[PDB]
Parts: sequence; structure tokens; C-alpha cells
Amino acid sequence: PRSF
Amino acid sequence: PSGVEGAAFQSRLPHDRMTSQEAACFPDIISGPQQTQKVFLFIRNRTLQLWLDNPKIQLTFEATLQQLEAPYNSDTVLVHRVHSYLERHGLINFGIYKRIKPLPTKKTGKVIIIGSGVSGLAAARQLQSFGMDVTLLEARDRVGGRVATFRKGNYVADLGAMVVTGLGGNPMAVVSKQVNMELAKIKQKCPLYEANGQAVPKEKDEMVEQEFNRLLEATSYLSHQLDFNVLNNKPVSLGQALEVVIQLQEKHVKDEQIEHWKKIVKTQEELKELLNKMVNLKEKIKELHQQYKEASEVKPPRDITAEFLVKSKHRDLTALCKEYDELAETQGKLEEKLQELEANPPSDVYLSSRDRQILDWHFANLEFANATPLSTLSLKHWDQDDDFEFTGSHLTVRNGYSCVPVALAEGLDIKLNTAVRQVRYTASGCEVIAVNTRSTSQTFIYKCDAVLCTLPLGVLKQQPPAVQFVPPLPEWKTSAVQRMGFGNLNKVVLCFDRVFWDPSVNLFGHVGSTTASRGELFLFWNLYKAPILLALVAGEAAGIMENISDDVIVGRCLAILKGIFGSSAVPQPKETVVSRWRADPWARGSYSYVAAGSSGNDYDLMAQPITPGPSIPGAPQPIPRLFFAGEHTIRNYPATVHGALLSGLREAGRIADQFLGAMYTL
Amino acid sequence: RKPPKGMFLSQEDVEAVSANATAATTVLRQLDMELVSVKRQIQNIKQTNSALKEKLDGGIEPYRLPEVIQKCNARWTTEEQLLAVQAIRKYGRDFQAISDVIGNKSVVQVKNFFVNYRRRFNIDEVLQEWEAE
Repeated sequence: PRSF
Repeated sequence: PSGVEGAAFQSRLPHDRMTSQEAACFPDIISGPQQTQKVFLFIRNRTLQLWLDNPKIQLTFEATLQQLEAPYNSDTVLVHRVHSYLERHGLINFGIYKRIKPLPTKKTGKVIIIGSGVSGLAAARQLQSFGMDVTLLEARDRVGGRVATFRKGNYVADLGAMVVTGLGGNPMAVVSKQVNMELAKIKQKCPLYEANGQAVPKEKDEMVEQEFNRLLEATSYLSHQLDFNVLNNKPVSLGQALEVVIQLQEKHVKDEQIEHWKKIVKTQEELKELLNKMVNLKEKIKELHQQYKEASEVKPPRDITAEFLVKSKHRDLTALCKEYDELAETQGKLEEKLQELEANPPSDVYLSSRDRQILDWHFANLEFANATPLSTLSLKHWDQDDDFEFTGSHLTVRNGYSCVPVALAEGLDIKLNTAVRQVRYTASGCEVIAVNTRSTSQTFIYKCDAVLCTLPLGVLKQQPPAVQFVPPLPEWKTSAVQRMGFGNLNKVVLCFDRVFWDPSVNLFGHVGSTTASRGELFLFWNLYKAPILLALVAGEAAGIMENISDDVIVGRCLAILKGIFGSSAVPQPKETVVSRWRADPWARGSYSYVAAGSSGNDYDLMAQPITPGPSIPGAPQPIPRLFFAGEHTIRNYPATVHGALLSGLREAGRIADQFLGAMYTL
Repeated sequence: RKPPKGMFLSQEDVEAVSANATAATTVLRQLDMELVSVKRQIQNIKQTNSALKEKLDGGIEPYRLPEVIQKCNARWTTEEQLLAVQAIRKYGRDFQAISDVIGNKSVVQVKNFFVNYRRRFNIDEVLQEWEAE
């Protein structure tokens, strides 16, 4: 997951 | 999603299909007629709903059946099978609830759980709820593990996990109704300040962010459509693929310049050849005109051949003069083209030093998300878990995320300061040998039917071993441990007496000066009520800032912040803490990542229990005795708190089925 | 199926920059050097063109000759017949030119004239002579  | 359908989605379950797991517990139904499956699927979804609408009280099978309604409250054993399946695998009556039916005074079976982390606590609370004897062995003086929370006075700040990644299908959403957790939304507005301390202008900020996202999507293209997944008999990392993609775009810039200029020389050359025609025509017209003049000078009256010679040269002169006129007309068109072609020249750079530095900050962001240098992530698999992302905004815990472990840990037999040193598992049971951390001489031995290990992956990786398995773990389990990656990221928490930042922003960036130091204090968080600012150390910086003194590290923070708000608005901090997770011997890192050369299938290898060999040779193959939980054992939700917790619920269900027996399969 | 637009990723291109450790830098200077050579080759020809641009200063305005208003007449003056025969011996069949020499006659008039006086002005031999050149 890039997490924004 | 709402209704009974929402219950399935909020339990990570398809509302209109039976999962692989339900197929196993209800093989009659999956192989049966479709009408009965809809009945089951309804009974499941309905029961889930009842739990979710009030997760502060146990959901008995009776209360479940009473609030069902025909034809669904007809087959009472199907309802009893559904409720029992859901209770067992922790889809209902998990977490902290009020027990209607108090647990039996007489336990059954003995389980030792290594680690009072969220995975360990979750399993423990479940096993105890099932009537087993659980004892947790904890090396630290506190529960929680990677859920750490600094508390001094009114200052509160998580050095461990601090974000709840959306409540859409998140089991933490249930724990949040069960525990008073102050969940606060996070505003996504992150302004990037460069090394000097000047805000990056918005136009530049959007095209680098846009480009970064384009670069990512590009790598996925290399991976899946071009099978660029091995290079020189080694697996490709995400970092390598980004370099190759950036190179191929820097090459395209150069190719497109050559192609442009090399089309100026195309015309400048046909211009040159046009002039050589025109500079010879002008010399032929210089010579005919002279001849015409001399022929015209012979005054009349003349013989017809001399009249012919005048009118002939006059013809020929106007002929060549019409030729030269066309070439000048043609020359202007070429001159216009050259004026234009120079006017629109393509960009000279793909990216420049200022541009790339801001790209580095988006790479530190990734390195933060995955707690590892992009050079270590698997290109193919690093994003293998993004299909299971939750919905909703990302949250932070205002009151300290320790409130969750501490809450779960009540009613549980936790031995703190008890470091497990050896794990012995035999066909007849298990003994765990631990010592007191405060004094290593005091030795403890715990005998049990089964060991649930929630040792962090980095502990499992330790060489020489911090924990010895007798007999040693088989090569398939050890190999998966080596292949998998355990990353690192650290936090610096900064405590002041007054807010000097923008209180309407939760988070702002700092753009590092080098690629190498891109992770070094690249990002700051304003999440709490008190004036506390949190600063991240990620990527290759993480494991290096751990050899630098806190005062120097705090210094560099102050420097960053002074550059932003001026040397006047930044006071010395009241209280300073800095994490050193890779150094922490009960973590040896921060959380797991899909290393290059690994895959998400290693996460499933981690979760396979171990079955000891027989004691007497020729004896029947025994039960499995060593189970594993924790963040590195859940393939679809690694490196998270909710994923740890889910793995705890999993093993507890698995262990109970093995030892208490599953009476819901008939 | 396709890369994001503006991203350029060729299967041939990727191997080219992956074959060796410094392969990307090699390819990316062989182009850097190549671009400068083309730039040099421009200003070479730019300077050369600037020179021939100078020789053409003044164009051909001094050598231009005024245009002539002349209503196309019909009859063949003995004079105009004689211009014709010399034009044929010096042009071959470019009637537009022969029209322009005599002038007062249209190409068709010239064209038909050839047949008309062809046996007398012995126009056959004249053309044969024109072809020797």
C-alpha cells in the first residue's frame, strides 16, 4: 500500500 | 454497502458466495442445491449483522435464533452450525465484550503464547473465551509490542503503529466501538518544503506527484506486460525498475531532441542547395543581361539575325528571371519552416536536480509505507495485498494506540519480563524455557499442549538465534524466514510548549538534499491535542540514524523546522524520544515487506503449524504442536495491526478446533 | 496492455539499457555526444548559408527587364516569319518560347504555322539541325  | 450485505463486506466476506473456509466446514452445503446455499449465506450474513450492530455484548446462539425469522429460523442445527463456525473463527464474539454465559471454571488444554503483542493478545483472549488455559510470555515490561505509546504528563505519542487504515471492513472498527478510542480523521493536504525552507510551489508539486504516480504505473507495466522480473539470474526490485523506467524516459527526451534538430539539418541542407541554384542563376542572369545590352547596343536598322539575337536574349533573360523568382518564393517557405522548427523545440530535460529532489520525497513516501529501501521490494509482488484495502479515510488514535492492547490484556495471565529462550515441542506436548529479563539467572519452565509463537519476523531472523527450537524448525519454514523481508522505519517525537505550525495541517513534508538522505526526517505529523510534532526516518536513512545520538537527531529536526518557520518561532523541545526499532531486541525491525525473490506465498508458509515427529517410532503421526501468528503470517493483510489481530483470531480458531474439537462439521 | 501515455517503454529499448551495469549511461552519452555533433553541423551550414545569402544581395532587380504589352496579331510579316525560322533552329519545339521571341503570335498560331510553311521554310531540315545540339 502506497499510503497516499 | 448497507443491510445484511454490509455485514458480509464489513467482515471481509463475499455476501453472495461461500468462501473456501465455509466450503470446508459446510461441505454438505457447498455441494448441495443453490437454494440451501442462499439460506446459509443469509444466516451467516444475518448473524454477522447482529454482532456488528452491538459488539459490546456476547451474541449467544439463542439470541441469534430468536431474532431470525422464517424460513430461516427453521433448521435450528444449521443456525447452530453457522453461529458456532462464526464464534470459532472470531467473526463474532471477539475483542472485548460482556460475556452473557460466564466461562467454565474447569479449563481444557494448556496453551503458551509467546509475545503479548496484538496477535498474541487477540489469540489469547479468544482461547480463554473457548475454555482453554492460556498463559502469555512477554519479554518486555509492557504489552503491545510494536504498539508502543509515549506518555508523560499530557504528552501522548505513538512510537509504533499510529494509523487505522480505514474502517471499511476493518476489524479495528469493532474494537473501536468496544474501546473508547478517540479516532481522528487525517487531512490529506501535505505541503512540501524544500531544503532551504521555501514551500514548493503548487504547480511543480502537482506534476512531480503526477509523474511519480505515472512512474509507478509504468513499473507495473514492465512487470506484468513485459515480464521484466529477472535480470542476471536475480529478481528485479521495484527500485531497479524505477531506475530503468527513469532512464528510458531520460533517453526518450534525448531521442526526441535529436529527431527535432536532425530535422532542422534536413531543411538547412535543402536550403543550402537552393542557394547554390540561386547563386548560379544570379551569375547566369548577370551574364545574359550583359549580352542583351551588347546586342541592344547595335543600333537599328539591323539584319534579322541581329534582331533575333536581341529578342532571343530577351526571351532567355525573362525565362531565367522567372526561374530565379520562383526560387526566392520557394526560399521563403523554407525560411519560414526553419523559423518555426526552431520556435517549437521539445523539452531539454526529462527531470532536473530540483525536480528529481521532489521525486525523491515521493520515493521516501513509498519507502516509508513499506519500511524498506525500494531496492529490496519485489517488483512483481510488493503490492500483492492492495486489493484488500479498506474503505474510508485513514485515522489516527488521539489517546494513544496503547489503549487497545492494554484493554485486550485484562483478564489474562501475562508474565512480563519473561524472555523465551528455547521452545521444545514433542509428540506428547511442549515445554517453553524462559528467563527473567531483569536478572537472567532466574530460569522458568512452562509445560503445555501447544505453543502459539507471535515472535516478530525479525526475532525469527536473528543469527545467532535469540530463540532455539527443539527440534529445529524444518527447512521450508526457515527458508521462508530468510526469503521474507523485515524492514525498518523510526520516529522522532518532539514535545513543545506552544504550537508554531499550521494547526489546520496534520502533516507536512521536507525535501531532502540528496537521494541518499531522502528518508532522513522527510515528513512531520501534527496529530495530537498537545503540541507534539512527529517526524519520520525512513528508507536507507532508518538504519543509519540508529548510530547517531538523539541530541544530534533532535538537532537536525530543529534545523529543518527553523528553516520553515524561522529561528524565532522554534523553541527548544521540552521532551524528546527517538525510536530505534532495528536495535530493539524484541522487534529487530519494524514490519514485514515482500522482499525481492519472495512472494506472498511465503506469508502462508509462515502460518503453517509444525507437527513434531513421533516419540516411539512406529507410533501414529501426532497433532501439530507449534503454531504461528503475528503480522508476518497473514498474507492478505501484512505489516498492520488489524492483520496481526486477524492472525491471532485465526490461530485461536485453528488451535481450538485441533484441541477442543470441531463439532460444527457434521 | 499499453503504458501510460508519455511513458516510453520498448522491449528492445529495455534490454539495451539493462545489458550491462553502465549500459544506461553508455546509451545516454552516445546520444548526448550525438546531439552535440548535429548541433555543430547546424551552425556549420548556418554559417555557410549566411555566406551565400550575402552573395544574393540585390537579388536580380538591376538585371530585370520590363514586361511588354503587345496585342496578339494575326498576319505573318516577312520579318516575323524570319524570327520564327531562327527561333526553331535555336529552340526545337518550345512553342511558348518561340511565341515569346516573335511575341505577337500565340502558341497555337506558332504551332499551326509550322505545318503551313513547313515545306517552304524547309522546317524539317531545321529541326534536324536543332537536334545535333
